[PDB]
Amino acid sequence: KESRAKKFQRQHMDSDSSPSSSSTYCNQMMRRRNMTQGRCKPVNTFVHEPLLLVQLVCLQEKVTCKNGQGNCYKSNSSMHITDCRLTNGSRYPNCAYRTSPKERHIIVACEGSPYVPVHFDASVED
Repeated sequence: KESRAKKFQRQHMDSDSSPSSSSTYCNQMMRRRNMTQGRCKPVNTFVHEPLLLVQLVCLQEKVTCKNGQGNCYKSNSSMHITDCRLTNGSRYPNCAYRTSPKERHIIVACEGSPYVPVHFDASVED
């Protein structure tokens, strides 16, 4: 019953942080956003840009999704993001993550009315 739009916000939007590399940000955020409940989600990307800018990506360059579907969109601009990757030693319920801040274009799937992001598909260096 949680909307995909809301799920996408929960899993992928963190507008106001600027994590440091190999800091504790992913450990915190992966737990806070409920992605270590019952398992440690292996990899996840947070976007540090106003929700609006991510939402407007739905009107930008239309591209193919990783699954061949055609409702994917690539940001006109690079965006601050952070990649959270589970460490090798990690065993649920201890879920420890590497935090990797970077700047990349993002690609999202959009659906619905309003036409908004429902899936974070990829990021690319371009």
